[PDB]
Amino acid sequence: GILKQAIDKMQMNTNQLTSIHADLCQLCLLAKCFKPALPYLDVDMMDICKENGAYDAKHFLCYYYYGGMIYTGLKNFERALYFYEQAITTPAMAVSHIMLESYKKYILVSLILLGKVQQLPKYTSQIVGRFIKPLSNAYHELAQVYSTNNPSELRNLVNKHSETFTRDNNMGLVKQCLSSLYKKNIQRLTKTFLTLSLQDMASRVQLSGPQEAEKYVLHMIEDGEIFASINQKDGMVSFHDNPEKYNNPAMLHNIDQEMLKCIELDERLKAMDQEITVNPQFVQKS
Amino acid sequence: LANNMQEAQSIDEIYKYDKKQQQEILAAKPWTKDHHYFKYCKISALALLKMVMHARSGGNLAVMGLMLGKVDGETMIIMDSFALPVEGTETRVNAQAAAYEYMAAYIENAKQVGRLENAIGWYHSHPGYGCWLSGINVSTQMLNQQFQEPFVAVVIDPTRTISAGKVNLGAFRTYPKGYKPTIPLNKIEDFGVHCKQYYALEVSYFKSSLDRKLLELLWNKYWVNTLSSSSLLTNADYTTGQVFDLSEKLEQSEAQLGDKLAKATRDSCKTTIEAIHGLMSQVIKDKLFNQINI
Amino acid sequence: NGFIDQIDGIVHFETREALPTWDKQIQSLCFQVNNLLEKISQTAPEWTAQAMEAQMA
Amino acid sequence: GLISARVDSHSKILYARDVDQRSTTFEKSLLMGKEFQRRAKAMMLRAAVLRNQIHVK
Amino acid sequence: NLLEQFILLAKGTSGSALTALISQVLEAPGVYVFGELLELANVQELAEGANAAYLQLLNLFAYGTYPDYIANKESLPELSTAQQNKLKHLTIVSLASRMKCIPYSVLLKDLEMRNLRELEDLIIEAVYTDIIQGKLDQRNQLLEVDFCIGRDIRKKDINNIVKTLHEWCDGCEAVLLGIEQQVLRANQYKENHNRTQQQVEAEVTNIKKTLKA
Amino acid sequence: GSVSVALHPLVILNISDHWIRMRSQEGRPVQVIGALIGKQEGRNIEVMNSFELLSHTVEEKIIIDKEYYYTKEEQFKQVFKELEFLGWYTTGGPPDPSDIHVHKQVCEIIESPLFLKLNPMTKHTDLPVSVFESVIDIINGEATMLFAELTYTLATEEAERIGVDHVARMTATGSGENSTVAEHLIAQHSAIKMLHSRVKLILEYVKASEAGEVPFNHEILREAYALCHCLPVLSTDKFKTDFYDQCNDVGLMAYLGTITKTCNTMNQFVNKFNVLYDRQ
Amino acid sequence: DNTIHGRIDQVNQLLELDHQKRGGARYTALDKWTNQLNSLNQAVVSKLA
Repeated sequence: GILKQAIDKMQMNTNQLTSIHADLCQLCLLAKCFKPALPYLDVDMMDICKENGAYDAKHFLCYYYYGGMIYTGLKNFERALYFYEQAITTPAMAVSHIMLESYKKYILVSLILLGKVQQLPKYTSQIVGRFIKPLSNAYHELAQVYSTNNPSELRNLVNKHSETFTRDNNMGLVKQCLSSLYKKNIQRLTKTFLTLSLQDMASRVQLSGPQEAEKYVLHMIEDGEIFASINQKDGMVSFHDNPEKYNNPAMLHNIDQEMLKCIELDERLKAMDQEITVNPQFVQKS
Repeated sequence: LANNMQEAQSIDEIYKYDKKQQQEILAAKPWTKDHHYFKYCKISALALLKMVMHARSGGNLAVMGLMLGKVDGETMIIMDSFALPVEGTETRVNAQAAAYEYMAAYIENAKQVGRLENAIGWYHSHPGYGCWLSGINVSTQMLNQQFQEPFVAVVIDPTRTISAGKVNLGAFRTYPKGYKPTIPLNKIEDFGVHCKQYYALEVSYFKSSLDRKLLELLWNKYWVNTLSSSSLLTNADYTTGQVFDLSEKLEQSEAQLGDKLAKATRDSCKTTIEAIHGLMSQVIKDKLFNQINI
Repeated sequence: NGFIDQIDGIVHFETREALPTWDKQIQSLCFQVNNLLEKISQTAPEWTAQAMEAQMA
Repeated sequence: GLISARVDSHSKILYARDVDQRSTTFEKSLLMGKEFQRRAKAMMLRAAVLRNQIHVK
Repeated sequence: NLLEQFILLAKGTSGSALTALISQVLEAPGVYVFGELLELANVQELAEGANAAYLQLLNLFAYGTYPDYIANKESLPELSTAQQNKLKHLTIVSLASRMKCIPYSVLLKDLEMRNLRELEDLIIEAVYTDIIQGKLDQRNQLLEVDFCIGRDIRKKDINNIVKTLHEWCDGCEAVLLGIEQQVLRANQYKENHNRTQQQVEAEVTNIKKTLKA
Repeated sequence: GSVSVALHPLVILNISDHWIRMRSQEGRPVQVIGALIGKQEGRNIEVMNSFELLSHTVEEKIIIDKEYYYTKEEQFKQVFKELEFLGWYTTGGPPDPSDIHVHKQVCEIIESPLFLKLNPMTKHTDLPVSVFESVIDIINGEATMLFAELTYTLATEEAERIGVDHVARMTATGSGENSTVAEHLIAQHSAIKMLHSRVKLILEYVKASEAGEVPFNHEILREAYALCHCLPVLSTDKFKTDFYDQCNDVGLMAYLGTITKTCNTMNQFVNKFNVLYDRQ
Repeated sequence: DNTIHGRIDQVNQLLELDHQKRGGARYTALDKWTNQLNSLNQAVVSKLA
């Protein structure tokens, strides 16, 4: 709480990244406290205080890395992926272990959230594609095995390279990917079938059991990732994929919220652009 | 009519004539540098009304006349239109002898009263013959443009306008000699064989503050057509076409980027503003009518 | 004008589209208001003249 | 994606699938808006870090 | 209309002839609103005596509906087919006055008829006489009414309608006020933006600075 | 009454353009004077056009130029054949002795001149254009002259109707300093105001009828009942679904259309940042 | 051969005609705009920096 109190009264504007953010994120990560630091991560952080040159680049890389771990502890994979992407794209022509770890966790989170590794923006530093990638090789082949869509082979590959994952403290993320492969396969099944037997689903997803397949489908229905119903008279599962019809005030409210966010973004961009034009750096004769 | 301004408004400076600025812009001659210079023609309400009335009053014959105004920047302003005592057949008009005496005398008399504008163009009516430049209009417009440079050819169709309920006014300017530079072919068809010789212009209309104030009380029974306006239903095809052209403009701007984005943004803003205005009118109607006795 | 659904044995002649009916009913309401005002003016010209004069000021 | 159909393995029937144009359009427009907002919020931080000239020395 | 001749020819009559004329009026096709007739002094004084049943029947025709008629079937004198048809048509008009979408079950209950064909025929023949305009629908079993005539009103209910009209006026006023507020705010926004533009004006002052250096 | 006069919606536009142009030229508002033309059919007078006139000032008196009028009369006959001088117009408020002096002077040209008065600086919703007729009364002694008020009509040609509708529906004449939202909402405000005035008159009439101070009409009251039993127009569920669908569609059209404007502002900002901040 | 606009329901032995596909082409147009905007967004986020 001391650093949380210090941040509001020492830094100027709520959109300003400071070095003490990294320290507070480290304290929250090491103390297994994730709730107090939430309001300090939900707000997008723009502009960095100079700190009279005392703000080293490392303090930046830590803030978007340790905080990323926080978003992997609260099951918020989108913001974790965004934080890891921001950490990776830092322009720096020197190898750092923080960048390597951020790249590995970015690969893992992209494999968990989506069925493939999200393509990094092309404006990132070229050192990532020259030194970072060759050193982080087990994660790339793990991604390849995940993309080939063979749940049986993923377990064997995890067993083969267990020592690398345990050395890098990743026992708890790759297993989530292995578990989510089954959900991805089930969703792809819903992309084709309309009414499927539980035994047939167990055989296709290699879940080895109709009861286990029923339990997985029930869990996914509870989570909301899938739209399905279970008829136990014949042990069948049906898919009713008609969730929204876009005829209710709720979607109007959603569009209103998107409009408000876009308008605020545009106003902030215009204010920054008008602030930029004061400097006489260029535009002399052109 | 209250809670606003009643003095000289922001739509009255268009009616003001500055002699010094016109003399400077006539001496500058910026048209000769870039030949695709003029692209907009702003016509007063009075000029358009007089043109339409004179074209329709001629019946099946063709009529012709002049139009006064000025030029500013990239736009040509046409303020007044006065007819001519021409005797034309169903196809061709001549304006042999009495037309030129009428031109000179009318310009002098108008200058006597206070009309400070000079002649800015000529117009001629096609009685049901579309809106395009014929092989004789092209020649005469080239003749006028060679020496009296600020000029524009306005073509009006009275019969088609009265039959379809929409005015058909086209502003055109001719390229000089030797200036070469499921989609419909009407782009080439609706022009004559000289389609590559002349180019059209964007026609817009304007009116003064007193004009709008007096036209507001023109008639008190269009309120029914405003309450039961049924917007977003009579111009859905217009909005779909605008969206298509906007997508094409966005593609062109994206290709260029890899200043064109400004006009694409303007078109998108215009279409969105029209849609939002329609929705606002519908919401107002719903609040007015269906929210009573619930 | 209309179509036939054979299994249900139903001939559909025509159906409205809601919003155009809304506009038509609004127009009919406005016409009724205008007709009632005209009849009111016709039956008591002096009273309606006085009422309009009072309302204008 | 070669054939748009759904298999019903209860009576073994291949049903045809009709895509709802309005719903798909709305969903993809919302997805595009979300992606654009994320890209903007990333680019603003990129510009801010470029102004400070942050790099590992 | 037609009631003018009836009231003119019944102005100077009284007694059993008055009851006969009342029955003829109730049997006369094309007459559906008996408003001016009830204002006659003879009909008003007909209340006292042994012929009050005719006045009650006239009041029921003017204001009441078919269920009210069947409530006192024995009290009122017997009626022919034309009177019952007119009463049913007036009941349909009264039902359509409240709601513009009348279910078939409600019409069957109030009009006391069994077959759906009979109800459809009655509605069609009521549409023919132009008292109401609308379309039937068998898919959803409902009748949609676009326009209906204004039935007779009592003297003491006028304030009622007045109230409703007042409400409408109020609503209009509210809407107008809101519109004004909106436009004012819009204008303010515009002016605020123009202020920002004038701030860009200050920029050329910095240009003067580069004149010094 | 008197002579039925038919006014076209082209004279008024001529007067308004005249007034606007001379006010802009002189900086300050002035008084404009011209001459009307039209046709005389039996007991009917029709005014269909007008041309400007030249007037001089001698101290306080205003004198209409005659030679210029004669030249204009000879000139205008070439284009318009069945057109004759009918009256003369001016812009002003209440009648003035200067107007009566000008009318008496103009009377030397035509037997029965009209007098069209336009109000460019009106301060009410009353009709700003008024047609006055000056018939020489037989009052002896001093010439007590009061121009009789005329209830003019709005006789209009078909092409005139088309042009008038086109200019009335015009909206691009502004869209400058004044927001287009204001122009869009003004029409709705005026329409709602007129509907509210009509329904207020109906409410006043029914209140008077229920008060008992006016004769009781059994037909108008039932017509009012029929009108008042239908305010909730088409409150079905299908209409609500259609309305929500339209609102959602317009919301999507606004989202796609704000995104592009934000992207354009993005492009401008990045272009400015890549020159004034980029190190070459 | 595109001479009959309809489909065949084999289970119920039915033929369903094509009294559908109303003027929803507007949506299609919007779709185009969508993808265009997406590309342009990238062109602003990776224009130069």
